[PDB]
Amino acid sequence: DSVDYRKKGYVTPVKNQGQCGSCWAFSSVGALEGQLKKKTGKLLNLSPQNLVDCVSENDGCGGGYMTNAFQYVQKNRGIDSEDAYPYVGQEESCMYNPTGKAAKCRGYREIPEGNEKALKRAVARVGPVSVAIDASLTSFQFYSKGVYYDESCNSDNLNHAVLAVGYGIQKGNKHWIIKNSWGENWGNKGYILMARNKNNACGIANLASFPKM
Amino acid sequence: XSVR
Repeated sequence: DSVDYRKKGYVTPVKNQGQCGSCWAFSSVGALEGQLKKKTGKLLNLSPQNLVDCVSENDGCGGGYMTNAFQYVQKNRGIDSEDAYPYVGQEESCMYNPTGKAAKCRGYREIPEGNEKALKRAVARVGPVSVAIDASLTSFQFYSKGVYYDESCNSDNLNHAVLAVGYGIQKGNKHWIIKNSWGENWGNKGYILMARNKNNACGIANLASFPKM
Repeated sequence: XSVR
């Protein structure tokens, strides 16, 4: 009835984007990392910079789409390890190095728009899934515990990319387990529990995708 | 979605 990939080694430590709107990059690498574990039995930190500086279809620190990232990794025939291409919190010139290649991608799939059931199936059957949400509310930002729900959250304002690393229930409230990229300091050790099956709250199923490996 |  539930699943938490953190327990399974599919999830890396919580990262911090700093002063850069690279949430999409962190989300993409997170999905990629999960697939790396699943396919190879092990993972490592992949490099968000590689995406920031090389995904021309995206806007660097100005925002991007996870799908464009997955596409780049496939076309490029690889993505670098973090250690290989470290994160500096600003966009720089593309310095991808094949010597550093730590994962590959053979494409991607998008979850059917608005369908939480499909999202649950994807998390169960694939592993961690890249998602986008409205993270603009004061209440989201000061989150610390419980299952987050705020009706004013706007499902049509997907301003922040994150990663669904599981799903479950807590004190009768169904939820998604969500990995953020605002440091371990934010939320519950970098994570937030977000309401599930409550009319696609915060647009959680609006822009969901995963990489094929 | 501007996803940052």
